[PDB]
Amino acid sequence: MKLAVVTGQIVCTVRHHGLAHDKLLMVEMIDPQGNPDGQCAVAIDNIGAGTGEWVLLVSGSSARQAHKSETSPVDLCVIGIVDEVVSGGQVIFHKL
Amino acid sequence: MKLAVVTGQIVCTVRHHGLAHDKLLMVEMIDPQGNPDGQCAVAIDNIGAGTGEWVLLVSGSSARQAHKSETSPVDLCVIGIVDEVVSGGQVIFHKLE
Amino acid sequence: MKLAVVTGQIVCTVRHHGLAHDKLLMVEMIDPQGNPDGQCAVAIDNIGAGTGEWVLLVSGVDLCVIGIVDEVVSGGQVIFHK
Amino acid sequence: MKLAVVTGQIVCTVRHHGLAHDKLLMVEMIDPQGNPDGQCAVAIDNIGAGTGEWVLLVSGPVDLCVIGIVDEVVSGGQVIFHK
Amino acid sequence: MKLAVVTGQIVCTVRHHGLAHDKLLMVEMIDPQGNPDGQCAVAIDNIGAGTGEWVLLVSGSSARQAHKSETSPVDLCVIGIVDEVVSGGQVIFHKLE
Amino acid sequence: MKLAVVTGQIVCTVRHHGLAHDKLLMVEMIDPQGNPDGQCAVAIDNIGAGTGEWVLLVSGSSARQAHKSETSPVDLCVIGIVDEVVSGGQVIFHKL
Ligand SMILES: [Cl-]
Repeated sequence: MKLAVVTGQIVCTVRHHGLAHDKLLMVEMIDPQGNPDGQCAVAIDNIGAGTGEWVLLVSGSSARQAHKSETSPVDLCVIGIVDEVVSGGQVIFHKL
Repeated sequence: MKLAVVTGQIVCTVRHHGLAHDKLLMVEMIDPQGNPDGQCAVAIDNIGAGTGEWVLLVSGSSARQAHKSETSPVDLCVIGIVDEVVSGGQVIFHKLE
Repeated sequence: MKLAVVTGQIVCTVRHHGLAHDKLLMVEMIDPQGNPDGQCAVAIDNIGAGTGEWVLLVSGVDLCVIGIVDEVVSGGQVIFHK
Repeated sequence: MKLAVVTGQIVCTVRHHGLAHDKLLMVEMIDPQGNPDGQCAVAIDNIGAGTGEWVLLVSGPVDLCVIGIVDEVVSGGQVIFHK
Repeated sequence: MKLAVVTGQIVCTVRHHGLAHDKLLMVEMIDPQGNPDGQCAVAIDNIGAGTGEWVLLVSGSSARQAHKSETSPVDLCVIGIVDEVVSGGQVIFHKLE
Repeated sequence: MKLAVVTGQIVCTVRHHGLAHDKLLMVEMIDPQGNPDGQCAVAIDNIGAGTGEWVLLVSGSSARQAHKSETSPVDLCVIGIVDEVVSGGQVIFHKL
């Protein structure tokens, strides 16, 4: 499980039917401190995260489960939006 | 998933039955700034992507599910053709140039 | 498995229902000598570890707390105690 | 999946009976530009590829398995391999 | 599998139920020449290894199977205590040395 | 799947009961191509390979299957002994 920032959005009209009508968001991995890994990816989204918001990503077979079921053709899925990250009385990230 | 550009194709007349008669695309990955990275591979495709087009790729067991089932001998599968990619408040790719 | 110190907490009220009734921790890994080793990470936590506590982590999403560490002894010497 | 050239054969008469009726190949991976890329490997083969032939390899009974023999490869407009 | 030296131990009174009451050893891996390499870890143990002793370690899903089943939350498990290691026609470790 | 050379033997009297009475061999992975390298490991063996002989190793869940079943507590198993390796028709390794 990893933290990531939603950097944007991808649009595929012709797509695999098992993606339903869920958003495909451009996500860029970060350290929990907030350090871009350069690592880019596209994550399916059914929670409803917007760009700039920090998200919690699950990959692999859990990414399938998290999206819907084992049938899902996904290897990367957003399972949470971050409200804040604290570090002993200090809020290093907060959602606005 | 990952973004790649269909750079070409592979033709295997003699092939594993679980590949069906689906297409075998040469794909090169794409980076945040919208550019072809170093990384390359071959991905199966029944959606019908063509060379030059950008595609969304799934890998590992998910690719097997995507293509057919765990019977499928694939580690990479195309799950969509990309119409446009908007990142950082800027359109970094669009079909219609 | 790996040792780590809980450096903080990640809050997610809006969350996947499968992840429900779990805590999300910010953790920093501990090197062979009992020192925090820079590389920070995110771990799932259903035991209930607070910041400052040491935790045992299994790698298999990925990081999960599988215990809170009362003490650690190395080559004869205690390198950590609650 | 990955492209590779069959560089040779590994012979094992004494073998696990589950592995029976398969061929063991020595393969070298092929980079984006159609050149052998140094990193050699071992692949299982139940199709039947000889040395010199190019093969398609899936990564996933152990790791590398030949899932086809390559008749030709075209990249950015240009044919980089033909049988 | 891998050879390691039990260098110490970890005590977790509050712990996941699927760890049972098994021991939690600090293990450092060993290299071909018979020496403690850099790599270290914590491994579960119901065989009963003691500090100083060399042990055979299994990792990943195999470790879960080794310890109990896929219910076990472990990525490392001891599967034996090493009496001796003979390599290159030379005894490179023995209990009684 | 990887090539390896059996460099020696390990002896564990007190051992996991799911190892039966099978040999535990010191194995050193073979570089590309012809000689060994740093990578060391211990592989379970039920084929019966001796020291110096080149072996075919399977790891992970297949290593479990190859040894006996999913029950097996092994992450590395020898599934073949090499008779020979031929490059471009040039026997680079042959068994004595
Ligand atoms: Cl392997």
